[PDB]
Amino acid sequence: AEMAPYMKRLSRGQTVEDLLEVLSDIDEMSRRRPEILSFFSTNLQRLMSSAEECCRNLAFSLALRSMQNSPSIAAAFLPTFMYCLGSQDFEVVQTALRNLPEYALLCQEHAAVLLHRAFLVGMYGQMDPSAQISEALRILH
Amino acid sequence: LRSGNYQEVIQIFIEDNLTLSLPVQFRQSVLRELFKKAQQGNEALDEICFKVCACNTVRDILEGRTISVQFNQLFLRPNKEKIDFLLEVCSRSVNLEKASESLKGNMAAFLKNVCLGLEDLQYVFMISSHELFITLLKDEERKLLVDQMRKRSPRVNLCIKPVTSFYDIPASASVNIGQLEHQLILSVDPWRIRQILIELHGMTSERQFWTVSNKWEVPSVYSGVILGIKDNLTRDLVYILMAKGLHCSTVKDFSHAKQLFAACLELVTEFSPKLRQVMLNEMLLLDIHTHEAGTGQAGERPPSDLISRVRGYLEMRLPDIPLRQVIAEECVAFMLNWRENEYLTLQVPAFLLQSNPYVKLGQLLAATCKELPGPKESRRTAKDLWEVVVQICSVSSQHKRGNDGRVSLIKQRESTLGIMYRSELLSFIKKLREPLVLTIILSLFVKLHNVREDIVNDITAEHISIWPSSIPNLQSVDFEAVAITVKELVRYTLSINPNNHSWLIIQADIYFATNQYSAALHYYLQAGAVCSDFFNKAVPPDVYTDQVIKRMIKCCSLLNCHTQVAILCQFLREIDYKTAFKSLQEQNSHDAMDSYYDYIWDVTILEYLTYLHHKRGETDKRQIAIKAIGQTELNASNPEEVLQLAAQRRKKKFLQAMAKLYF
Amino acid sequence: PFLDALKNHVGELCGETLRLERKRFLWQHQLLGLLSVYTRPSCGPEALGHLLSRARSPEELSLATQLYAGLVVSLSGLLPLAFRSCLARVHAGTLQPPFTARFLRNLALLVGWEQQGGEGPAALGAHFGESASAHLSDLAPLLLHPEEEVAEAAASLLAICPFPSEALSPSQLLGLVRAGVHRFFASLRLHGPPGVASACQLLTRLSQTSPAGLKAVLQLLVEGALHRGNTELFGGQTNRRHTAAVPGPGGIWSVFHAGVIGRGLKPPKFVQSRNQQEVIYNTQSLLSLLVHCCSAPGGTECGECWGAPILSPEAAKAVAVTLVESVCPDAAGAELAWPPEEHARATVERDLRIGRRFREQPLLFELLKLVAAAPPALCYCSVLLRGLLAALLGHWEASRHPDTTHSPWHLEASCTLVAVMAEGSLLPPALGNMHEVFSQLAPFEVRLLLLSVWGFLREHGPLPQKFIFQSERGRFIRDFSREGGGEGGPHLAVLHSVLHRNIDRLGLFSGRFQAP
Amino acid sequence: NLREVQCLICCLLHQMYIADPNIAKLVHFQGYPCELLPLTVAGIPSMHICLDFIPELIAQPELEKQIFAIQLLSHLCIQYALPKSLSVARLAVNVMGTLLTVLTQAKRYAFFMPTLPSLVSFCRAFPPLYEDIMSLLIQIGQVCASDVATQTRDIDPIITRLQGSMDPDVQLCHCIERTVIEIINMSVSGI
Repeated sequence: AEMAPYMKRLSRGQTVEDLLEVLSDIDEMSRRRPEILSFFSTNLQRLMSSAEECCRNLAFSLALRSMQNSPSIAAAFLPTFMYCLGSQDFEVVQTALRNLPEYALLCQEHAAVLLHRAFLVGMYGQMDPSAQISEALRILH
Repeated sequence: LRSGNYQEVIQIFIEDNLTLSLPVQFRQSVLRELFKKAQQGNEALDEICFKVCACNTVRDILEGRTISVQFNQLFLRPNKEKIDFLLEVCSRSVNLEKASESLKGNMAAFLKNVCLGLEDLQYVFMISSHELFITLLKDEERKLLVDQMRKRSPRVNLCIKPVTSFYDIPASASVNIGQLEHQLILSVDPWRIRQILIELHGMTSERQFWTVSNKWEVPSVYSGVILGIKDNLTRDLVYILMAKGLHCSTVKDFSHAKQLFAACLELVTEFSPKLRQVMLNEMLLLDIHTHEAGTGQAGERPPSDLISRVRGYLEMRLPDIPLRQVIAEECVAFMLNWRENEYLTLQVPAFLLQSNPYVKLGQLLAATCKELPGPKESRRTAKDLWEVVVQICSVSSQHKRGNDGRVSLIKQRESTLGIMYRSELLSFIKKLREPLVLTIILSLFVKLHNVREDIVNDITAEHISIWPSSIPNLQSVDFEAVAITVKELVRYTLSINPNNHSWLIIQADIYFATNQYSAALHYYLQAGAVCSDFFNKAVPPDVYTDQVIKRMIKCCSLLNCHTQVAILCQFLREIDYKTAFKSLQEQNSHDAMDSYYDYIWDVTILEYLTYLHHKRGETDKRQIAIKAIGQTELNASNPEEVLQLAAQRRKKKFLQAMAKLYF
Repeated sequence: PFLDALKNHVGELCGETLRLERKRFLWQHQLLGLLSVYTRPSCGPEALGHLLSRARSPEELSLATQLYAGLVVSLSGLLPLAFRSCLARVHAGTLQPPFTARFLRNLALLVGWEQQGGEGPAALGAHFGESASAHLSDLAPLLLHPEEEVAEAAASLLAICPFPSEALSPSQLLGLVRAGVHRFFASLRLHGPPGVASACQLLTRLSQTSPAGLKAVLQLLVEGALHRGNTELFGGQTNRRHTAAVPGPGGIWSVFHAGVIGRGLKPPKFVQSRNQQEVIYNTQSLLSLLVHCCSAPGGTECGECWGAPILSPEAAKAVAVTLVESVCPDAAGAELAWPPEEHARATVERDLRIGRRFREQPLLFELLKLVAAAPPALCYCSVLLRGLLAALLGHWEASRHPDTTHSPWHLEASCTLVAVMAEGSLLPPALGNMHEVFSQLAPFEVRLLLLSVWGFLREHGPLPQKFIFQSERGRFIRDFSREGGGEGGPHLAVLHSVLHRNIDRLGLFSGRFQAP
Repeated sequence: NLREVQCLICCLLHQMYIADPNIAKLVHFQGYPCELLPLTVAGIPSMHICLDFIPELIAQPELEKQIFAIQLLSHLCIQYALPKSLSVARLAVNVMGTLLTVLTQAKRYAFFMPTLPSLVSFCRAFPPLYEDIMSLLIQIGQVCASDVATQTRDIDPIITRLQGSMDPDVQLCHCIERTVIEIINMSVSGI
């Protein structure tokens, strides 16, 4: 009941103003009592592929913190992370590689396909992801 | 052929099919003369032309040579007589009692691929009912062919009516309540809904049946006025029908929403005229959205009576009705969308023009729209549009009494010295579809992004630059807000016409300014592929300007692709040899070296390549450069036409290769 | 509690929904409906996706449609989110390939069911076409899938899926062109002429887009056909054993040899083997696809039929340009006006290269006939015709045989070449009917005839102009009355001297060369 | 029975190599088929002194000698993990990068096709080379990708970002992606 109006705002959101303001509110009230992010999974999936850079960064950070609370849900955000890694917006892929090693540790069962797609996106598409994937490799052992 | 008895020629060709007597090249020559003298003026020859073409192709398929392109041309539009004559000729052509097995195999394969060539099913039917087709193929392959032909467009049957797990004669009050509720939720037909409501109020005593589906939503002012009817049946009926109509308009079911709002119209007539005017505003919403969605961009015009009723709605002015602003949104959007440049200054009086900021912004935008076809300045309209848009992007408090950051324009969403908030500005420009006003707003926001936000050197491209240069109170406008709104406006304007080269150039420049070189190169290549037909013709110099090509060179250089830099800097009006030599001197290229040496046509750059490969130890790339120089196509002293045509061939192939890699 | 326990049990709930029991399926269907109405995110796109990823029969598609119809009265934006979830599951490591092949098949059946009828599809405001067209860039790479069933389902879907009314972005337009040509060639290799209907439909559907798409389709289609990996369809192209066998000639005496010239024997040489039925019918399939692509819009259904639809003179120009690009990329003789005869002795390397290209791949000749039936087009192939003619001139200069049937291919190439240039309204009908004597002449005699052809093209060039666009039945026509030469005076004189020499054998065919 | 002959021959070769290292240097300059490279390295201890001339063998103008040196060094680094082996491995990575700068396309295929499993061996032997190895891969990947865009292809691998006798370039791209797969699955299961 305490989370219904915020998520009603998140679901019925059109402008960048409303989404950014609700994301700021939920980040502020998720700094303490961080177990409330389990309800914000599907909407965080949908907003993680949004084109605006600030709201996308907030959604990515919230998703990583939601992994940090309970890593058993990392198998559920995999299709969205794979879509962000292989989309045609050229900013979702860079924000995906910026958050690539943390999610690579936090998944640990499907890291092979993730890093495989990272190599093909950075290989066929002209960009350099080598540092991030190699750092994920060194801290993955 | 000398006389004109062409049918006699047709039976000669059938006899030649039976006997294989006449030379094949003679038959092709006769086909040539028949086609040509059909093109000389007689329209009665096309029948004979098809007949002789069928005879020639059946001769070719008996003797196992190719199928002519004329035969494929005459079955672009098949017909009953054509396939009937083809089957008749194929039946007369082969004598089954004395034919070799190769001949039967050839005829069966020809019939099979003619069946595959057909698209409409009854032609496949009567070509599969001929005795020749049944005799020449054993039945399993015939059934296989028929099966794969009916698989193309299956007559699938799907049921649309929803699940009703209902048992007859419930004999219970609460169960029957549930049945009529589930039927009420599912029903879309308003007369059926009326039946459910009257029976439901008849059997129950004093239960209000609007709080029975929480997904139904009514606007706040309309919910305030709609709960004022005294009778319970009318409250429940008008509430749930108008909620269902609004939801059907939301989910793009326009005809059902039209019927629902029509039932609402015929029943609200008794109670009040205020609710009547409200729901005629709803009718205007439905008609505007139906015209803008059904006809779309392919619609011819508005039907000129909807124009009258929106024209009226902008001048109703009855102060006792609730008015949602989205009606005026669609009114101004429709008024600007279909290019009516007459409701700007002669009509639409100031007598509450300034109350609705939407009307004022649309008026100012249409005022700037009419200015452009004047080779003349008259730029009061562009001036005030510039002022209202720099004021909408301005923060109110100078030293930020509330919170010290200016970035709060995207956070606080208050404190704007404008007639409207920026989010409603994006909502307004996202409802415009006309290209001229959209590119006006795009040039405006490009110019507002190009005012040296702190320091910026790379100016984004702009199709027209007529706006005032000096900005008063530059500290007022929040510039990260300008970047956010120009990214919104560009990515939206790509969703109005993706094949517009100027918008693609603008997107590429914005990606280049934000140090996204790969995306900038992608959109530059994309603009080149829009303006020239995937580089089949030369790209005009008004798209790939020297600035554009220089930006592409910079993008290739910062991605460590240096042979591409050399090739791409051959493109300029004056060849930039300095950046070519500096790029080719480096040793960390992430693009190919030798296989890009085919797209070079300047002897000077190949000279430098040979010198670099001789100094640095490349004994094999040097030979590639020598082979490139030694071509008799890239000599310096050729005629100018040969050199420029080789240059444009290499330009086409290189730009296609870049469109192969990116894009 | 019941609703949010089924929130995470919806997978098994829908999995046992598809069984179609006696009365259980209605109960679990309403259970799914109330679930997806209740739950705050939605849980309707996932239910629709699961009903679409596992439907293998028409009635369970029907249950999917009842689910969407029961859900559309309350929720909104269901099908786009469902397709996002499905395609994201496809492109990730999950949704194992039978499931995605089945899902693409069900989507193809649904979007085909929309574009029919009107009693049923118009009742449910589903808009499968627009939702499927929104994800077209996400859907094109599935034509490149390693599993054949996934690629076939994607081909059927892209063949039936409508394009956006927004038109199509050039990047995803080009990507669709690549997917279409590769799927056409791969399905041509694997299945054959039965099984390319989806790829041909997709290519001919996005060929009728903006003309840049048409040039892209034609170019990639007929340069992929001449690639090494696809030209086979259309015509074609130690020490221990050393020391075990070194007895006798060695010993305390030197070995017999002095070395090895290269690496030894040059292989055992490969013998190519084909069957002509597959060759001719893959050629038939490709030329059918091209003649669909190069045709005009049409769609009038006027008259009593029996007629020839026009082939566009612009599409055939694109085919001609990319054919010239594929065969000879050089630009030495790129002018469309023929040079003098002695100039043929200069660029003999290029002439031999075009001769080799026409000899290796027969499809080139076939493509010329495609260029033939659009009379402004073969004028752009003047370089190709000139080079092949010069190669034939060289062969008939070097020929010493008494009769021309001793060299089959060169005789066939000469007769086919002059027949194609007679198709393209380059030569007069009087002079273009000479090839039927080529089978029974001497090599110098056919050489003199081809020099007469070369001289006529000197005097009356193969320019893109000098065709009049006659508009009542709009086509380009070259009428050989008004150039001032008409039938070539000296040329027909030389040809008639050729007939007048071999009266002994060219008796019956003398009636073809009579004056008009 | 094959293994008995193999180990007896390994014993004789170890005796002959410790008799005089010049024969070992001459033989490794001459070369033998790569399928013997495990057996010769695992079974002959004396191949440790083979790490003395890998800088000299990799500096020869002949190219197939450089592939043999790279492969032999990789198997040695699998066997003997020493600072000397890591230093010569870094030298090998630098040599491969330099030859990536200087190679014609056909010679680039002929050089980089048989090497790339050696990069898996190098990455398996030594963690501190990972990113360096990774850098080389991404570079070779995109340069091969650029070559794919140079001419038309029968498979079009650029749009295949989802998963016989072919074009050499698409074979090289496939080899690059498979050696990346092998590196990643080595890293995942490498504890």
